[PDB]
Amino acid sequence: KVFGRCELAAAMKRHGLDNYRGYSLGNWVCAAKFESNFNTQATNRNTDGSTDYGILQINSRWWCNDGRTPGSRNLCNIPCSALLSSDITASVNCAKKIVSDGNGMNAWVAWRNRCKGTDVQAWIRGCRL
Ligand SMILES: [Cl-]
Ligand SMILES: [Cl-]
Ligand SMILES: [Cl-]
Ligand SMILES: [Cl-]
Ligand code: NA
Ligand code: NA
Ligand code: NA
Ligand code: NA
Ligand code: NA
Ligand code: NA
Ligand code: NA
Ligand code: NA
Repeated sequence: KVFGRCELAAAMKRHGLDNYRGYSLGNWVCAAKFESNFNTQATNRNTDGSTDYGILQINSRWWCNDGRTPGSRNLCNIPCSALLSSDITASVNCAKKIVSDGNGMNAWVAWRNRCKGTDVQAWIRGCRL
């Protein structure tokens, strides 16, 4: 599923991301835009053989099982395919674990390079939340 901006913002808010660990909703929407272009089915292979999955491009090296990332962990205890669902629950729940792990949203390289320090509220402007 490819979400619209406000549609995803609303879904993220319902799933508890608004100000989760101090990150306002615009941060999460901005991250999703640059990570996946709001597409729940997005996958991208990393140089190390791991793969990033879903709206927040969650990495198989640490967070989910895809059966083809040798020596990896599955810290969210989920198959990576669950991260591609039209239902974002699995992605949100796993993102909460990631963002709580010490480095905050710096886990998402696109967030660090493209969202951090920017007017992230613009991503939710005009949305009936
Ligand atoms: Cl915001
Ligand atoms: Cl990740
Ligand atoms: Cl694996
Ligand atoms: Cl933080
Ligand atoms: Na689609
Ligand atoms: Na914070
Ligand atoms: Na993609
Ligand atoms: Na894909
Ligand atoms: Na992989
Ligand atoms: Na997803
Ligand atoms: Na995801
Ligand atoms: Na795994």
